[PDB]
Amino acid sequence: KVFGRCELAAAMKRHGLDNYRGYSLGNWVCAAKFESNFNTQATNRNTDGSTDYGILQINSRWWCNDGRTPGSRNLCNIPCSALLSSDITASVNCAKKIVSDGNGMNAWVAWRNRCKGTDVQAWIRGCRL
Ligand SMILES: [Cl-]
Ligand SMILES: [Cl-]
Ligand code: NA
Repeated sequence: KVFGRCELAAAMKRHGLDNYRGYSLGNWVCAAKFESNFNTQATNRNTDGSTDYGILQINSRWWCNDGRTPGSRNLCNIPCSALLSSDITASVNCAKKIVSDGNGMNAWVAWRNRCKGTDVQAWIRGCRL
């Protein structure tokens, strides 16, 4: 599914991501925008051969299982394929474990280089939340 910007903010909020670990909702929407262009089916191979899946481009080296990333972990205990679903539940629950891991949202390269320190509230501006 390709979410609409406010439609994504709403699902994120309903799923408890707004100010999760101190990150306002706009930070999450901004990250999804640059990681996946709000597309739950987005997949991108990384240099190390691991792959990033879903709206929040969660990586197979540590978080989900895809059967083709040697030496990797599956810390969210789920098939990477479940991160491509129309329903973002699995991706949110997993993003919550990632962001609690110590480096906060800096775990998302796109958030650090394109959202961090920018006007992220702009991403939820105009949305009925
Ligand atoms: Cl694997
Ligand atoms: Cl933090
Ligand atoms: Na894995």
